[PDB]
Amino acid sequence: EEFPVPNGFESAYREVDGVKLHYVKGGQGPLVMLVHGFGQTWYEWHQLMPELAKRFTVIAPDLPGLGQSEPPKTGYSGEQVAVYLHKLARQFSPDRPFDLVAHDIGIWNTYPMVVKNQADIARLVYMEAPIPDARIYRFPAFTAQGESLVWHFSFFAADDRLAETLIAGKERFFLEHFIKSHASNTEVFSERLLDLYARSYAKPHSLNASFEYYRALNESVRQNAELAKTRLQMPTMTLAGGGHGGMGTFQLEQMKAYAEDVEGHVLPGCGHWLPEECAAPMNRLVIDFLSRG
Amino acid sequence: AEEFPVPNGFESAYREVDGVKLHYVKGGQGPLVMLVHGFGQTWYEWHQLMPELAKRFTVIAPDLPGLGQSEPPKTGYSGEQVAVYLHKLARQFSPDRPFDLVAHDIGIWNTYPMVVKNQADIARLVYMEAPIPDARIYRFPAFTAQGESLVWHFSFFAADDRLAETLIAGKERFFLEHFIKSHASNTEVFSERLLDLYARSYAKPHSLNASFEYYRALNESVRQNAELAKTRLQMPTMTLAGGGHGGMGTFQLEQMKAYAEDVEGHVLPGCGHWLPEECAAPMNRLVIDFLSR
Amino acid sequence: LVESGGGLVPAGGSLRLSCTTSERAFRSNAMGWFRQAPGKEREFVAAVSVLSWSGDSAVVADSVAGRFTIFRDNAKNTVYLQMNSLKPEDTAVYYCNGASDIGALQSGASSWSWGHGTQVTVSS
Amino acid sequence: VQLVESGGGLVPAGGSLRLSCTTSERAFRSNAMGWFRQAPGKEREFVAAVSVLSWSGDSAVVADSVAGRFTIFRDNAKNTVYLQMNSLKPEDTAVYYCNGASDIGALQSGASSWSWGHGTQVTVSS
Repeated sequence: EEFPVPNGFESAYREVDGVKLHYVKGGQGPLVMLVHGFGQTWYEWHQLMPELAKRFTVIAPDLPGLGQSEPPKTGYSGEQVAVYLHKLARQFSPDRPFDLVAHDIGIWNTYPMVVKNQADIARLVYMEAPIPDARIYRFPAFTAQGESLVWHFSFFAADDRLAETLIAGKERFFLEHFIKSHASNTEVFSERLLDLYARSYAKPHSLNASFEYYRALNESVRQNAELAKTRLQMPTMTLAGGGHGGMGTFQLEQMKAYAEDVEGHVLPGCGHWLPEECAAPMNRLVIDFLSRG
Repeated sequence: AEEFPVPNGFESAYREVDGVKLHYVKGGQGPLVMLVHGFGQTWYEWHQLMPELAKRFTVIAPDLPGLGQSEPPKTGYSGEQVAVYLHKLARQFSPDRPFDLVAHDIGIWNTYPMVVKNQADIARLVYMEAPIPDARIYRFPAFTAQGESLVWHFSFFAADDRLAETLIAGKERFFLEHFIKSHASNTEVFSERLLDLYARSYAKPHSLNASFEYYRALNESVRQNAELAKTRLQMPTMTLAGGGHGGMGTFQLEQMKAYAEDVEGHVLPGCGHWLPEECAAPMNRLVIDFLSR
Repeated sequence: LVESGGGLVPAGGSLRLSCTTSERAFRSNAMGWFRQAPGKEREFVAAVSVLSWSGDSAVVADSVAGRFTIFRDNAKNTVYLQMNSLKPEDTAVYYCNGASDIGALQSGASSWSWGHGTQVTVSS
Repeated sequence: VQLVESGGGLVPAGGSLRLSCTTSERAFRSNAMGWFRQAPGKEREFVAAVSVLSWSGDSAVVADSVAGRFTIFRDNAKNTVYLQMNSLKPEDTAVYYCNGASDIGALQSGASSWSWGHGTQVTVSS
C-alpha cells in the first residue's frame, strides 16, 4: 500500500476493459465515487471518507496510471478515461444511480461519463478545475504577482517528454513546489505526506501518466465541444478555493454553462487542494449536499 | 579562452562598469552600433551580422551581465538596473556622438530604460522579437489550442525557490535545445555544435541563475516602465519579428507604436524567434539598410 | 505535401482530413483547407495560424461554421480538418495549402502549388 | 497574523516612499491585501488593494485620490505587499494601515480579516 487505509475501509482492485484499477472502498448505502486529481491519489479523500461512509458506500479509485492503477489502454482523453470510471462505478451500483465527487483532473476524466449517462448520476460535486473547453486558452501565462498557476499546462503538454526528463530524480522537490504554490494553507502538506505522494508519482509510469492527461487536454476540449450540446440536468454543486492557488469564482461561472441545477461555494482561505487545506468546511458542504438525496 | 569563435578583425575584450566585468566583442570603424543579445544566447548570435555591419560602423556586442563571459550585475536584474551597465559601456566607446542600438529578446528589456532616459544618446533604434516589459505581457495565454505555448517559461523561470535551476540542472543541453527549437521555425540552423556552445555557456551556475533572474525581475521592470513610458521615444525606430511559429508576429510593431513616434515594422516570413540565426540574410539586409539611411 | 482522410460517408456522418508537410513549411505558414465542388469555384474552408507569443487564431467559412473545425499537431507537422454533420453539398475535392499569414490564405496567396487533394463524397 | 507595517517617514513633498506590510504566510495567501490611510480625526480611507492569485489571474485597484502616483504589488515569496508612493503631497500625510479581506470589494466595503495594527506614519513636509 502506497498510503495508509482508514479504519473500516479496504484496498482492492478491479479489471475494467483490461485495465486493473485500484480503489479504496468502505461503508454501506447508495454509492458515491470520489475521483482525485493530479499530484495526488485516492488518499486525498482520506479525511472525507470516515464521515461519508457512515451514510453511503464510498469508492475512491486511483486514476489510470496514477497511484496503484494501471494506465489506460485506449488513451488519456477525458472521453476515453471516463469509460473506465463509469464501468467501475456501475460494477458496484448496477441498478441504481450513484453520486460523483471529483477534484482537479478528476473532473476532466468524469465529465464525459456524466453527460453521456445522466440517468446513472444522482448528484454531482465538482471542485477546483476547469472542465476542458476553450476557456482554458484564456488563462494567463504570467501575472503581475509573478509565477502563474497554469503554466504547468504547457510544461506538462510539451513534446519529447520534456517534463519527465526535467523532473525525474527531483519528484519530491517538484511536487512540493507544485502543491504548495497552488495552496493557501501549506502547513497541511507535512514532510511525511509529501514523501508519500512523491514516492507514488515517482514511479516512472505514473510520472508519465500524469503528463499524458495534459497531453490529451486539447483532444478533451474538442470532445467536450460536442458533448456540451447536452446540458447536465442532475443537482450539481461546485466548490472552489478563494485564496491563493484556487479557481475562485471561475468554477461556478463555468459550470453554469454546463448544468441547469447548480449551486456554488468559494471557500475562503483555501487554494487548490480543498480536501486537505480545508477538510472541515469542504467535508460539511459535500456531506450536506449529498445527503439531500 | 573564448566560449565562442571570434570573427576575423574583431577584438574580444572586457571593461569594468560599476564593479561588473563586462565582456564584449568589437570591430569596425565609424559611428557606434551596439548589438544586445537575449536569453539562451550571447554576443555570438550577432556573429553573422557583425562583419557586414563593421564595413560602415564600429560594432560592439556585449554579453549581458551574468551571461556569456560577463559578470552578474551587482545592483539587480531589472531593466532599469541592467540598462545602466550597457549605457555606460556604450558611452565609453561613443562619448561625443549618439550611437545606434539593436536589441533582441531580453536585450530589449535591458536597454529600453537607457533609450527612453537618454534619447539624445540614441541615433537609431532596432528592436526585434520580444515585448517591451509592460502589462501587455499578462495577456499572453498559458496554454493554446495547438498545445504548449511559447510563453509558459516566463512563469517557470520566475518561480521562487530556484525551481528552474533545480529542474534544469543536469539537463542544461536538453532543455536549451528544446527551448530554442520550440521557438524556431527554421530549426536546421541550430546544429549540434552550435547548441553545444550555447549550452556550455548558460550551464555555468552563475549564468544559469542569471538567466532566470532576468525573469524574476520582470514584474519590477514592468512597474519601472509604467513610469518611464510617459515619455514617448522620438528617434527613428525599426521593429523586426518572425512571422512563423515561435515569433512575435504583428505584436512587435503594434506594441512599439504605443512607445515610438517614428517606427517602421517588418514581419519576416518563415522565421520564428531567433531572427539572426533563422533568417540571417533578410534580417541583416533590413538592419544594415535601416541604419545606413 | 501529403493530403489524406477523404472518403465516402453518409450524410450526418463525420470525417477527419489531414495535411502533412515538412517541418519548416508547416512552421512557416498559416495552414488552410479549401474545396472545389464539381462545377463550382474553389472555396476557402478553414485556416489556422502559426503559434505566436500572443497565441494563435483560426477561422472557418460561413458554410461550415459549427460543423468543421481545424487544428494543428505541431509534433507531427500535420493540420487536421474535423468534419462533423456532413451534408451532400460538402461533396468536393478538399485541398490543403499554406500562406505567410492567415489572411493571405483567403486573399489568393499560396506558398505551394495545389496538390492532388482528397475526395470527400457525402451520400444522402 | 504576525503583522509588520513599516516604511513610513518624514519626507518632503514631491518625494517618494515605499511602505511594506508583511504577515504570516497563511494570512497573506488567504486574503486580498489592502492599504488604507487615516489622518487623525478623519475617516479611514481605502488606498489600494491586490487580490490573491487565481487560475484566471489577479486584479488590483488604486483609489482615484492616488491613482497615477501610488501603486501596489505583492511579493508572494516574502508574504509582503508594497505600496509605492510617488510625488507625495502634504495631503498624503496619515498613518497607513494594512489589512486583508476575502476580495478587493470587501476591503473597499470596510471588511478586515485582522484587527488593525499600529500602522506606519507618513509625514509629508513642505
